[PDB]
Amino acid sequence: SQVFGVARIYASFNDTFVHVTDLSGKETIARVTGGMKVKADRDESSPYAAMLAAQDVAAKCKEVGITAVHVKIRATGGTRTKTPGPGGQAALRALARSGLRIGRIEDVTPVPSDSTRKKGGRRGRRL
Amino acid sequence: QLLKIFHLKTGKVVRSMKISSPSYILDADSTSTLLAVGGTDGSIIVVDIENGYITHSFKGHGGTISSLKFYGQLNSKIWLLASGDTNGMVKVWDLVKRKCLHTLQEHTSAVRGLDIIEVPSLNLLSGGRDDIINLWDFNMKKKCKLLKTLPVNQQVESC
Amino acid sequence: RSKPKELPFFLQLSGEKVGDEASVREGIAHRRDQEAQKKLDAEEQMNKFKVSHFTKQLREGSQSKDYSSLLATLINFSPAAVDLEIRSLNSFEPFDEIVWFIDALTQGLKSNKNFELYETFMSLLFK
Amino acid sequence: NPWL
Amino acid sequence: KEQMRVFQKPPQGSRLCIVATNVAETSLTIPGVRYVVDSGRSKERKYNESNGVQSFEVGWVSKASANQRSGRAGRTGPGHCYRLYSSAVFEHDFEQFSKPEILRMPVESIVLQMKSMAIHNIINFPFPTPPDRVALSKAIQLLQYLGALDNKEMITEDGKKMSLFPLSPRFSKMLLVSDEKACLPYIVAIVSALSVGDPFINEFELGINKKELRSKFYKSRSQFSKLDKFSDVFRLLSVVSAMDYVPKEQKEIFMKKNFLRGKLMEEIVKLRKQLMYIIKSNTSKENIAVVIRNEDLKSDIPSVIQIKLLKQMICAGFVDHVAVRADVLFPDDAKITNRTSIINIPYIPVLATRTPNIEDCFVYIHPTSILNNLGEMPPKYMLYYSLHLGGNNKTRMNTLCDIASTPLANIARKGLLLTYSKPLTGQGLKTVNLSPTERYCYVVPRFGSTVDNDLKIGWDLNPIAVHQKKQKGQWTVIKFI
Amino acid sequence: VAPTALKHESKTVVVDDQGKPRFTSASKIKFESRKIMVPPHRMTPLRNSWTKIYPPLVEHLKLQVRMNLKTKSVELRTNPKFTTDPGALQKGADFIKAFTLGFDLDDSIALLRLDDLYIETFEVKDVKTLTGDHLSRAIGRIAGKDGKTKFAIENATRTRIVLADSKIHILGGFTHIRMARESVVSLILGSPPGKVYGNLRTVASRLKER
Repeated sequence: SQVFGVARIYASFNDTFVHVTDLSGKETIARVTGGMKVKADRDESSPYAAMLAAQDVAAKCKEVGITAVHVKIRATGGTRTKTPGPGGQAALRALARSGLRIGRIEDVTPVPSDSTRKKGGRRGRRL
Repeated sequence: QLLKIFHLKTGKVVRSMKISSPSYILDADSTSTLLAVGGTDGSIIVVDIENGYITHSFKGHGGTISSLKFYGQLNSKIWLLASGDTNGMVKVWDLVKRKCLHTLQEHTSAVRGLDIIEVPSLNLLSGGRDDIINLWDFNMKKKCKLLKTLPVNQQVESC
Repeated sequence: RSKPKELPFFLQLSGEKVGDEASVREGIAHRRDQEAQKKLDAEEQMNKFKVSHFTKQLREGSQSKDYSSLLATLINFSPAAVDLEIRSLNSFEPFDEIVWFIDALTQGLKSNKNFELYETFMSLLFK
Repeated sequence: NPWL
Repeated sequence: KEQMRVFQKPPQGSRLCIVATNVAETSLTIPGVRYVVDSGRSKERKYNESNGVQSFEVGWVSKASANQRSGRAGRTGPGHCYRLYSSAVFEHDFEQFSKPEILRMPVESIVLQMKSMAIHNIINFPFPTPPDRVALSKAIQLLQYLGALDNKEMITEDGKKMSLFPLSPRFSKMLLVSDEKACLPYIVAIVSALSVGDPFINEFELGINKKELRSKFYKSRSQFSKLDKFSDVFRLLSVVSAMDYVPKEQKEIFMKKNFLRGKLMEEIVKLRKQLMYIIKSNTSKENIAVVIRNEDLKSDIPSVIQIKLLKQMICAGFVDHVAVRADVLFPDDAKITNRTSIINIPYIPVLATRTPNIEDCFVYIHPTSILNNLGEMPPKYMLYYSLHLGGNNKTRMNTLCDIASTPLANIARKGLLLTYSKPLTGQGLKTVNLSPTERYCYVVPRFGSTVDNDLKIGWDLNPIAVHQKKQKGQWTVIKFI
Repeated sequence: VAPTALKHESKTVVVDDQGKPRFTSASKIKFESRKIMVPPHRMTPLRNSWTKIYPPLVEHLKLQVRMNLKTKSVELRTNPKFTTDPGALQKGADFIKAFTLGFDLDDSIALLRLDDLYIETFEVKDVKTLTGDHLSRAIGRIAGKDGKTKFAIENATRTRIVLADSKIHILGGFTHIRMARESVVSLILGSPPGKVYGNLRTVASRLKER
């Protein structure tokens, strides 16, 4: 009676992607981003944008028939920060508030055993 | 998940009630007084339109309700409700006795088309997305037999 | 003029102060409760306490067409007594008391005695 | 009974 | 559709047989009828003047009705009429002409449907068969006490529901207001007992006013006297409620033991089932789909709070029929002491015209009432069914229950029998005012005649906290605080 | 007297005059769990602070709490018969994590009280690849003498900072944490704290005006 999905959330510095899919992950059920629910580029990464996108995806999720999901949060990873930012947290909260049962939470950020050089250079970046 | 009854002549929302789960299937009897609600949780809610109260609450289906068919006539007591879910399961609920009278399973895909006609004994036409049509014959007693299965070559959205 | 001179665990904030400026920029943004409480305070008052000659003479004065006994009591009444009696005169048809009251005062003015009192009595009647 |  | 089949001609090889009510006699013409079978019995609305009960009873038709039945067989050719009664009963028991329904009605009912049609002029309305002008004027006044008509003679919300009930307005009143605290099973049982009649055989009828038998009568009455010391209405509730658990084999033994009437109680059982359906049809939302079950009729003993409320609903029907003890209104007008027996204690009706000698207005308790065997002083305010001149010594009282001061006021609040004084001022009597039209204050309610009105006999009830809102310049009461 | 005294659904139907059916009326927070593991170094704060941790969750949030010694983790379960808020379970999980990252309990309570408080996290190496003394000094810059610098940012920005070696975590509103990210990072790049202190004062005034 309980059908499970996978809510893949990607929280970047400049935007948050909320994606729900089948257990295999190949079928997309609904994809909504921070830019979807906002007017200004500066507010794409805002938690408020994430909450609206989460609410949007949740409505479609119920519409299709999926009632539970397994959340796989991740960040940019690679040569950049590994921890999901506030936006993914807000989206994760929104899904819980949406009423969809949350199956399992995991962090699947790309962690490189070895990585190429970063964009900043020797003197750094992120002034 | 809020059912709202709107009166055209009066032009206002006469009744508002809450349902258990989202319902994408709505059927109104030919006599224009009963409404059957098919939720994705397999529950069936029958509401009196003029009065606005729940008359029947049938909860037998496991899959999502995909088709609902009211059978009845003015000045008769053979009133019936036919419900088909997405599991190819069809049940003939009896309103007067408030019980499930028959259960059918031959359909494999979702049942989208239901229709009952009176045989001058009652005949049920069940059609689903499995591209077949099943003709059943039945009565108020424990008699429910399959007569014919027609391969219609087309996905049966309604029949 | 004489009347005497008179947090929740789930705290509810939103907007800029909680740092959700996107909600602010996107435009998303109790008197009856006092009125209900004022009703409660009145209700408390009646449970706090759990405990006319004028109108009688007025009927008799009309019956005998002699309000002299009535007029004597008006002068004796305290000003606080006076206003209540004038305001308590009934205001439903056929308006016997009001018609009776003016007759009593009309008799008083003929007496040419206590002129100031009878004049102010009607002002409260009209008021 | 209670009535009886 | 079924009366289309009867009018459809018969099949060949089949004789026609039609069977119907008086409608077939007169309402319609049946072609080809050569034989008519006359039972002579028809069900027509009947009003009982003595107890004021409106009912539908099967009884003999008038002689004119029987003749119209006989002429039925002779429309197409000479025919035969077979009457299931004899000439002697036709001569004696069959009235010459059927009475008009207007004469078979409560007068309060006629105005009720008349007013339910929103017709203003009742007194001067051209009836084909006018009731007495005096009879009408009382009827309007009675409904106003029942709250069916407002001060301006217009039907109220109670009134529209009141017209929908087919019963007399008095009984229909209690059934309407009784849908609170699950007190419906009890109230109808009173209505069933009152409507059908008294099932108690008294000592005087038993001729035992043998010494072992009178005690058993006393024990039986005492057994039905537990519900309330001061009420006779609930003793009727005891037998009817106790009746239902008496199984089929124990009816007669129960009845011989308790000195009750068998055929009467079985009728009451039937009226309760019928009465509930009328109430639950109008009150409930699925008016026609409701069905009565014996289980709903069955109920346990009332709680003390339920008993008090039941006293309120009974008084709601009989607000006008309420009596007061004379000493309370006129001390020393009638000498009274602890030595005087209860049956000799005077009482006064609220709407009794004040005679030069107040003794004439006095009414007294019936010996058969529970109030007789009581000993101590009786209560101040009584509710009664009616007054009976039976008993040459004094007029006697058909008591129901005892109502207190504030309950009587809240019941008469809906009716026009209760008037309110001006706001009370004094020790701890400040009038709270929220808006110019709104205020909360104490008022002493006056029940009955106005102080100016000396013709009728009103009295003042105990002061009570009350909320008032000003409407059309009138400080209408909303609810007691 | 005193000496001082004076002196069951119905299985039947009725047809209304129009012929329509009329039937009798019909007879008139799920369970979830969260698991958060506590590292060895935070448990001793967890143990001695537990007396002040379960009350808010069990009472205000109406959650069903437990800590498992065997796996060394905290357990929060939604009670279907008692729990009412759908978001309480995740909120409780959000709160206990904050303590798990190194946060004072009372600060962690803010996440239960409010809903727009989030955790920002990053490492020094993301900003700049500092090593050896360079890394060790850079940590000293952020804390400052006696930890004064960390308190300077926290008051101005209305956040809290834990300097878990090269790991930094920030709690506040989204606006608050982002500006804090700027200040701490500016220290990493080599800005002396005194200059940062001036900027911290500047942003502080803007916060008060709005």
